[PDB]
Amino acid sequence: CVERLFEGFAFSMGRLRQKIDDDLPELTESLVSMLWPHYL
Amino acid sequence: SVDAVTGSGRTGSAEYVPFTSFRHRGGMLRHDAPERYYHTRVKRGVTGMYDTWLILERETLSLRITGTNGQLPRRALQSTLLDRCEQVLQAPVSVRNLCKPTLPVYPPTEDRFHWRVMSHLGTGFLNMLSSAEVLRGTLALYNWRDDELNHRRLDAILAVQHHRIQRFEKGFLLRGLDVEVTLDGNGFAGEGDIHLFGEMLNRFLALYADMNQFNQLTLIVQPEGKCIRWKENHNPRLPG
Amino acid sequence: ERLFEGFAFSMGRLRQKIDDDLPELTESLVSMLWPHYLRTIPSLSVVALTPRLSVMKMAETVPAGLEVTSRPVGPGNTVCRYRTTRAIPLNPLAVEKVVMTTEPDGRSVLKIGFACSELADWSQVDLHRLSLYLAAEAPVSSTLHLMMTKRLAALYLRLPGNDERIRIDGWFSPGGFAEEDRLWPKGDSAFSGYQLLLEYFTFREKFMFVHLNGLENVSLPAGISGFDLEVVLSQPWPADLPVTDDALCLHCVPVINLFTLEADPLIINGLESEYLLRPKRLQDGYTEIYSVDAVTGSGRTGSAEYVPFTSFRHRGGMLRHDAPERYYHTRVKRGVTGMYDTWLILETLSLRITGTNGQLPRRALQSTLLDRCEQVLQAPVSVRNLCKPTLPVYPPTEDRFHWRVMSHLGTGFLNMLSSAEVLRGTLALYNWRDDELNHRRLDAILAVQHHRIQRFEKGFLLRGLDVEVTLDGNGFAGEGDIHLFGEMLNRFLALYADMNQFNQLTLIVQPEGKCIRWKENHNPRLPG
Amino acid sequence: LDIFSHRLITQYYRIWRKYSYPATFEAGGQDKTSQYLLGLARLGIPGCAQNIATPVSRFLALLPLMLLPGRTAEGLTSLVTLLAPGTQARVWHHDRRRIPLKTPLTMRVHHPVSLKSRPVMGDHATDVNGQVLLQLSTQTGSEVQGWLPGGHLYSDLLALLHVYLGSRLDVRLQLCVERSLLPDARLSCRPAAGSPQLGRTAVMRTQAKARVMTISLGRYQRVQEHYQRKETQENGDYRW
Repeated sequence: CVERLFEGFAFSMGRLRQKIDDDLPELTESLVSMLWPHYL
Repeated sequence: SVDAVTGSGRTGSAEYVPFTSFRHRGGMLRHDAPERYYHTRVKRGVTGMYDTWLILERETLSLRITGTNGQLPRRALQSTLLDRCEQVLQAPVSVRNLCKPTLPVYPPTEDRFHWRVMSHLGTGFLNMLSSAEVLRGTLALYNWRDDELNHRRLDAILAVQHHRIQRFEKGFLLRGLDVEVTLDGNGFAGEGDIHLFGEMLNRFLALYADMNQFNQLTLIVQPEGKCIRWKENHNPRLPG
Repeated sequence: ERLFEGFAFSMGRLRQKIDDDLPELTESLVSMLWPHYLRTIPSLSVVALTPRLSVMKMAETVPAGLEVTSRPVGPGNTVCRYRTTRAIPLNPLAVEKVVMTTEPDGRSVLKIGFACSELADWSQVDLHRLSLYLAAEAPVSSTLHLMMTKRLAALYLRLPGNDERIRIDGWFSPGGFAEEDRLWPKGDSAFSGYQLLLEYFTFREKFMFVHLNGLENVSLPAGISGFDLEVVLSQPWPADLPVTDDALCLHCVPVINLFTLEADPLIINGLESEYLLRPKRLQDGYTEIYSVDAVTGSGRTGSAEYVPFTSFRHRGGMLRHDAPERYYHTRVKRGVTGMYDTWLILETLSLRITGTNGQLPRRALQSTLLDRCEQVLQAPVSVRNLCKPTLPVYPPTEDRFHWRVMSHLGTGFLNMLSSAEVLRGTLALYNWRDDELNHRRLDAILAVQHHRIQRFEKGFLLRGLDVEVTLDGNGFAGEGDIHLFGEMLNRFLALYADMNQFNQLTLIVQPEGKCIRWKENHNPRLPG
Repeated sequence: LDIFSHRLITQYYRIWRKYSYPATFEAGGQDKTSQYLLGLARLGIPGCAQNIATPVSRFLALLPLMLLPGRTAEGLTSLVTLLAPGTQARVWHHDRRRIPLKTPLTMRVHHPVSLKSRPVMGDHATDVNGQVLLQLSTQTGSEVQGWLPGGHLYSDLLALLHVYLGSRLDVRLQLCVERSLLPDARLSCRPAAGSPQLGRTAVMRTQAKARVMTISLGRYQRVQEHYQRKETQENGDYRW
């Protein structure tokens, strides 16, 4: 039972981790734009 | 772009300000200053257009928005003629297109260029005149047309050097900077291009250089040894 | 219970990545500003390699990189592999004795006895700059350093026949600031104004090497065995001090635990992003990749030579046009065992990779002695460890360290460096090993003030900035540490010298109110 | 297992917030991302804020300027405009100041002065490379009072110059406004921040005789060049 719960959990953890690496470019470009307004 | 955002509710006019221009009460923390703001975010939509998202019950907002045109045909833009100029003035005025229109220019992208992000961030720690390598690299970041000709122009920069200048004016001793750049004249369409390039560079230096410093530009044409010198100062000075 | 452990374990990891807040971007930028802030510092020490003196006719140069392995250390009985960072011109002489005494004139004198080989050929012996290491506790050697180096009044060479009063033209100078060693593979950056600071706070021992210059002008009679030189200094050497024959050593050099890993053939079956690099015998659990030196393979176009991406990025030029020349790049990250994994970003490639030793028991290493030096030299040099070996020092990776580091670099940074709080805060960025001594010294900064300097030269008004720092001498090993610190701090401060203003360092020793200063730091450079 | 779902949801929202800058502004340099920007502005070392004594977050509005190696007039104009939009400003270079001499110019036999030093008479020398002039002009009494000594705009401008120019250059400040916006000089048994100063603002009442009046505001200078040299006891003396 716990093995099944683990796999479900690991899937969710995968998605959360993937999101961290997915929205990173957004903040990255935002920062650059803040410094150099013509950038985007 | 969004030029203005003003709404209306039970509190009267809702005076929102743009986020990036840091808000007075928000950043300055003083009285008689607003705490309402907005920011704009853009995403690429299915048609390649930018979808504008506004980052702010039943409050009503009046949005003043300037627009442009989207994905118009490549050929059409190069064959577009102009219509009559609105006759606001008493005299009739006809129009003439003096050149084929320049199509919209987008910032360079290959794989989003983490290298571009890094190039800009790195640039922030460098003096543009520290070397030819830096000068070429940094200037290249503005060549959004991907024009091989513009590349050859920049690639003609062989060396950058500078010296301190000791000069007099109106009986006073002033400091300045001698900026000397060696160019490969084969990268330009003769003096016409070399001069205009230099004129731009001279102007740029004026906007880059520090205060209480005059700047002159010397361009050397390596194939001949001759040079073009810019010795002028348009800044208000010596008020007393 | 197991479900609980699993859940909590993984949730922790996720939370940590979030809290770290953007190393992903920051580190990549920092590495191109600070060429050495994305690396660990390998363990190191100072080892004496002493040749048989009895029979040695000519001097020999010990090649840089000569390896001295250690005895078995820790479980698995692995060893360390240390190699010299300098070439050493071994001469046929040795230190016989060290005697501290005093003249009737009130001048303190240090008498140092030496002996020469039975067959020493003085036309071959390199008596130009004799490199002597001060092998004694800091509370005493720090004093000794200045007493010999800066306070020297006279030098005499005592020859057989009671010819003790032979005045010698020469002087002592520090070698810790030499460009030739650098202690790291960094001959391109040469940012001495910064590197010296890490060295001061970490492996300080490198600064306890003092050269005696001018022996090339000293003619001596042929002979065998003992002779003496006398160092006469302009002080009452502090009464409370130990002296010993082992205090001074000639034939020694700093060595670092770095060695070559096997250049295994790296092959790929597609452009699957980045590739994992790993050496053979990784199973020992100690070996670790330090850095990749070169990448060249063999493809359908012949030698598959690659160019370190950084050679383009360091310049910051038209990367758009430089990158097509088969660049390569590497990244590192700790694995689940805490050891670093190395990734390659780009057919067989030959990867030349330097490694080191990672995780290990600290007491086991500290108590480990060195084994025999590879027998390359004609003389069977003996191996003597002159200082308990260090353990690996890792950079801080916490809070906003990396951003503090970037802020530090700007030329304009100098403008905020006007108070003790800021000065301590910035110096702290180099204290990668937080021991008691460094904290006591760092906290000795009591006050920082700025004063303006105005002078006219050739009718022009020249501006400069006087940076005065008040120190608590109790945080220092007397004058020794104060002056070494000061000299280093000056060299550092000079980094912020500018075309439009010069800097000057002044230090105050608060326990006495003693003021000492350095000359102006001039550098006609653009205001980076 | 409710906690499993709860915790995962919580982390999701934290992750979302992580990359939304506006959300984390929190009316000051409190978030890591705000501090990151200040780091790039060369204000990332703790303890430096205490040497400014202002809402440091204000400088974020000037961030693009602080990425440049020099400090142009464009910057000073921005500072004034930001604090009190409407106020105009102009900058002159090579503002002249008189410098006292350490020694007078005299004639000697053993150690005479060479003309290579470009000597001047012994009382004062000129300096046209140490100062710039920043002239302000307003269109309302409110702004004027703010700019006058003791006012909040006067204080804020100096607070910003402290960092933006630092020790590079000194700035002379003056204000050009109609006489009708100035107070009538009056005595008081007790001084005050808003009290008129003898040599700057103390304009006498006119007997019902508006023209533009130029008044002084003050001068920006960080290092006072006072005397605490304590000659020397010892020095760096390595022969190398």
